[PDB]
Amino acid sequence: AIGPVADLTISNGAVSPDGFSRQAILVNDVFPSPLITGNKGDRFQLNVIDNMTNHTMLKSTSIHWHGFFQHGTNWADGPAFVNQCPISTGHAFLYDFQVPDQAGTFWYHSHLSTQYCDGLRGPIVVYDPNDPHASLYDVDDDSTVITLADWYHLAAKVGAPVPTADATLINGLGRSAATLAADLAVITVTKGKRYRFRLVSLSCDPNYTFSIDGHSLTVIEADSVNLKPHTVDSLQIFAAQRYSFVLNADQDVDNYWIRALPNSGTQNFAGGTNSAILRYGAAPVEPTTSQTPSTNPLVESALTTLKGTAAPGSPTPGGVDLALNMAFGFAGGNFTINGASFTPPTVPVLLQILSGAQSAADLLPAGSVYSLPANADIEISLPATAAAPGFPHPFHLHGHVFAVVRSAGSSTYNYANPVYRDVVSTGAPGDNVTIRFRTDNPGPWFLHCHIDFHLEAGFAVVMAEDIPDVAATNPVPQAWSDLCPTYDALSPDDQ
Ligand SMILES: *[C@@H]1O[C@H](CO)[C@@H](O[C@@H]2O[C@H](CO)[C@@H](O)[C@H](O)[C@H]2NC(C)=O)[C@H](O)[C@H]1NC(C)=O
Ligand SMILES: *[C@@H]1O[C@H](CO)[C@@H](O[C@@H]2O[C@H](CO)[C@@H](O)[C@H](O)[C@H]2NC(C)=O)[C@H](O)[C@H]1NC(C)=O
Ligand SMILES: OC[C@H]1O[C@@H](O)[C@@H](O)[C@@H](O)[C@@H]1O
Ligand SMILES: [Cu+2]
Ligand SMILES: [Cu+2]
Ligand SMILES: [Cu+2]
Repeated sequence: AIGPVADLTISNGAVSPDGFSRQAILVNDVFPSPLITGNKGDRFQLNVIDNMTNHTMLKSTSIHWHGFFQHGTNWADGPAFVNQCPISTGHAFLYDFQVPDQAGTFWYHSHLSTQYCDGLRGPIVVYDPNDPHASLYDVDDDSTVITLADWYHLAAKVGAPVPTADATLINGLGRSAATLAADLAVITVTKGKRYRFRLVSLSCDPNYTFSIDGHSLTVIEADSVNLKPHTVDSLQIFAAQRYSFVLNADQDVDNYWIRALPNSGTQNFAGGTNSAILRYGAAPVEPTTSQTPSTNPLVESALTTLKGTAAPGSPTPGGVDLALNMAFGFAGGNFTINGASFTPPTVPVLLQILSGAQSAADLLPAGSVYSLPANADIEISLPATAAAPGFPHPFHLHGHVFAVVRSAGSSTYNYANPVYRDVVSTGAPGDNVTIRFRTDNPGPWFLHCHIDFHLEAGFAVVMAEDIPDVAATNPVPQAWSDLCPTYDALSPDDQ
């Protein structure tokens, strides 16, 4: 509804998405954060005005525009102390980037510590006027965006270091155990019409098993990548993933439960928990529909891209320029990858590079940075392990889409027409989720666990892609160059 040129004013205030009042983060004076829209190829100019006054939730901020490649604008990507120093309170900062060659469903969120769980997270849609799937539906608009989120009665820094959610919010509304009368979200449809629903996980932690009673879902886009249509009766969506699906409103006029079962916390629907309403003329009451067993669940390995794009490289293990293996571990309240835990360096990784760092051994933090050759194919395997609790861990690679040559719960490799996405579950112990991508994008890019409570615990690495070309490819605006001095002048209590 706003965008692609717009102000985003960040402030604190009370919210009660589940009928419980708590302090949170507001964006343009609303919770949940508003939807931003634009079209394929557009210039986005989003002026993030930081007016937050609460240090427990951090007065500083940084926004990541999730899914966008940010080619030439690595400075605008969002990660605190990788791509910028945070915006300090009482200051504004403009993210000015372009979206060539990308269309689909995205989201924005704070990429500073675990701040996005406190409410700074909203959907984004980039419309394609020549969408390959335009003819599959009649309605695609603001009312067809569906967001899922985890919600906590105690703030990120206040509750447990890995808290259990009190509520699942669908379009920013849901019920908790003790607010079973709280307003549910209503998604309205007219019989005979076909809907492009755009489902985005704003989750800080849980994955949801998503279904709609009595309806099938035709999946046509995954993480901003066009798919071949693939009809399922349920899907597991992980933190930060998006799916577009077509729903044909061809059932009896009625109310139907929209369901989102989290993999932890309250794992049922008693009293309308973890649920929203699909309303056809139907009575303005709750659904009384029954969940039938899922007989045709989404399987990631059975998805493919619309074009049938092959994976980069030659169809064999290690058949690439550089293959890397990320071994997960956990020691001392810290997650590790190849023995190293991520602690945000004081000089942002991009700034280190611009300032003359030439290699990964130069780059801080030590052991957390990987140099990547220019214009190459890369293969990364992320084998799951019990040695890193709270699996399955979804990983996200910034500045890039990747081929999922191997998925969780699959034994097979697919080099010929694998799905392409940007957030992938690494699965349960025994899996070896494996991805490949092209180094077509000079700059430092976070690769990390998108469960945010684990990202605090350092479950992250940085891909330092084409170091020699980072400065030339990524000219930075003077406002970017003023972020660090301004942030370093702040006292800890104002951070
Ligand atoms: C700033 O935000 C924090 C974190 O949300 C608020 O923390 C609350 O602290 C009170 C009083 O100590 C507790 O009873 C609440 O349970 C906390 N809320 C949450 C969500 O954890 C704090 O109130 C905020 N500061 C101001 C001035 O509003
Ligand atoms: C997960 O997959 C990776 C990549 O195939 C495996 O790493 C390779 O292991 C073989 C045999 O030990 C070696 O030839 C290579 O050096 C490894 N490739 C690297 C490091 O890039 C890894 O062992 C697999 N893990 C599990 C648990 O199956
Ligand atoms: O920090 C949480 C605190 O919040 C207060 O409002 C009360 O609910 C206390 O029981 C609790 O200790
Ligand atoms: Cu993200
Ligand atoms: Cu994790
Ligand atoms: Cu990230």
